[PDB]
Amino acid sequence: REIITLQLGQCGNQIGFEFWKQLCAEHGISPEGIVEEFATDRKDVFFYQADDEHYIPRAVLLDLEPRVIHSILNSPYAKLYNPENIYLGNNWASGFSQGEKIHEDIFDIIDREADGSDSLEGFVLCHSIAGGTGSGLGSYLLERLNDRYPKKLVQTYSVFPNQDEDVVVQPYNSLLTLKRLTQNADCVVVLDNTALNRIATDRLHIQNPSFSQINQLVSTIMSASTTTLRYPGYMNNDLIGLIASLIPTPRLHFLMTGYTPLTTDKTTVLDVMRRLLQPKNVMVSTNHCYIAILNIIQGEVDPTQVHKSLQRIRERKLANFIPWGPASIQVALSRKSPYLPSAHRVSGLMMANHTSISSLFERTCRQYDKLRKREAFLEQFRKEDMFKDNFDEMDTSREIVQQLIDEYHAATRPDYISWG
Amino acid sequence: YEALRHFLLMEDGEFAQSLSDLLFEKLPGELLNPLVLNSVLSKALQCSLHGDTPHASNLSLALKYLPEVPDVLSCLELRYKVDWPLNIVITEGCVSKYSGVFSFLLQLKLMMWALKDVCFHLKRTAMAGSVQFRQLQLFKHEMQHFVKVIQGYIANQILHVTWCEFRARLALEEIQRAHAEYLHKAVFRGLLTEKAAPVMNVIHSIFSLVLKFRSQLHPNFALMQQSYNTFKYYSHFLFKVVTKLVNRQPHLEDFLLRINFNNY
Repeated sequence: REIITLQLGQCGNQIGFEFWKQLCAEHGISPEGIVEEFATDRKDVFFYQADDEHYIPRAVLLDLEPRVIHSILNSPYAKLYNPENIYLGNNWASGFSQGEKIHEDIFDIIDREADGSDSLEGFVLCHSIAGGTGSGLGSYLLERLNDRYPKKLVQTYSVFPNQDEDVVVQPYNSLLTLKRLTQNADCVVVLDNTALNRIATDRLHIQNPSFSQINQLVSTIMSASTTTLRYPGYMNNDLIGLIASLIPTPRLHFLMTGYTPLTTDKTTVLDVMRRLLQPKNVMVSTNHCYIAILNIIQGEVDPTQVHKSLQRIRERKLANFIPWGPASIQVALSRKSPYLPSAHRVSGLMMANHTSISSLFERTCRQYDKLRKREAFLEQFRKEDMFKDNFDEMDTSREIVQQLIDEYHAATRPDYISWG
Repeated sequence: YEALRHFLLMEDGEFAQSLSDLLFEKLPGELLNPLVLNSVLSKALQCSLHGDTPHASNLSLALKYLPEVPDVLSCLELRYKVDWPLNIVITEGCVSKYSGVFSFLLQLKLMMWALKDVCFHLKRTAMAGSVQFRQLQLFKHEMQHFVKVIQGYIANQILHVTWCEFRARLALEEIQRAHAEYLHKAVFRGLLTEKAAPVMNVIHSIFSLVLKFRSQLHPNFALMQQSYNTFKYYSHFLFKVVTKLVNRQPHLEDFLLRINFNNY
């Protein structure tokens, strides 16, 4: 149904602005809010239908100590949204405490938007893990949202902070945030900073301006993830029906994404399926094996070729995953959007549950434990101090993420009747 | 054709996804007056921004039989009518088979409704972790994959490959013959044919068992484990019965794709 977006963190507000700009360009919308002259397709999930058919984006921007919001302010696209949903230290506990005291008015804004919406389906989160101000306050808001609304869905888009080092206290912050994400979120879309950075340095020749490109990448991914809802077909035109297949168990809810063209500015679907199963098209980094794989295709498709392609790729066994049970690949189809020039119009997406990200989490589990053992890297922050004088919440999150890694490695085994 | 298709093979999304969910709250003593069943389709059309057509007129939702109201059987027709000079091309015999396959697809939507129900009933019980919780949710994910593979078989055959043809098959008698051939292939790929009737016999068992799993709501965990084992046995037997009919079908081959991709 109707989904409200929340955006917080500097990179999160960047990709939210880019996402809304991308959808305004994608649909028949002017940057004033007015419907375009040449506008069939649904805008009834993320866009409020206002008085002059003004598709006002259903978005709530949360920030504290604004810097980039001023750059949002002086824009022609500052008249598309902001019906006054904008509300004005780099520690987790700092942002937690600051969000604690102003929980009421921002929750009042959320309830205001819930009253403004006729229906409700979910709150999708734009998040940056260990982004400083975004950390802690984002976990706090996630806990509040799970508390107040036990009937709605929570989706999280976030990047995982790895740049091969910087901040000595960020693994603690990301560990607490991951503990909150495991318990207080329903489904998590995971992203890696170094992987997207490497792809940006790969297909292009940039080294510094990675933000401006990665915004485009995440915007394309997120819009692709929502295209079958935005452009109505009839397979999984609800969020919940899509998410139900992707989550095999409530302990594994992290989703790996790709994108079939690394650059798209006339191959068949058979080729790009083979491309997508190659890991260079995969944008998120014993044997690691998928549990369940889904793919979504949008382009110029012949309907017989997808069947024979599934036959041939099934027989070729390019799906290097061994499950513990009956779970298999799932196909889906979406519409190519108008008004956008696309060479090689076939474009696909993948949503798969893969165990390999455990190793990435294990990297942080190694790092944090190392800095815990030497104990010269907690640095004695005061917000961390009165929030927890004994710092046993870090031990609690360490316990949870250990259980999580064990659940991962039990899922790697060909039986999940045994647990980890 | 591409108008009637949206209603009778459900190519209009969040019309089916709004019709079915509302219909299944009732199931009865209700759904007998033509004031709620005639308005729930009008409620389903506005959630998809489709309508204001001469195809929206002559949409008649009706039951062929009154309910005697687990029961996994129901009847429901959706009928569309045309006037004299187009009555000769689109008849009352073709639309009867259209209403036949529409009930089948709606009953398929009942599956993804019931498993969604149990997902929500588990969501309200989802705090503290225990073994019964994880071993219980695997039943839901397990059946969800199976309904997704039978739904994907339908989603490819009656919905993609038979729709590529009948877009240049028309290029006066020839139109009637092309229309009848398109519909005949639709009922052919639906496995409602008497050659593929033993496969359809297996379908009712799965349908009844997941409706049973909906009825059960840890008060009686072992009952649910027993039903799960019978479900797994029936799915195991389906793999043999579809394999046997390869010796004695190009449309069934895709079925062998979906039920057989990795783990015998």
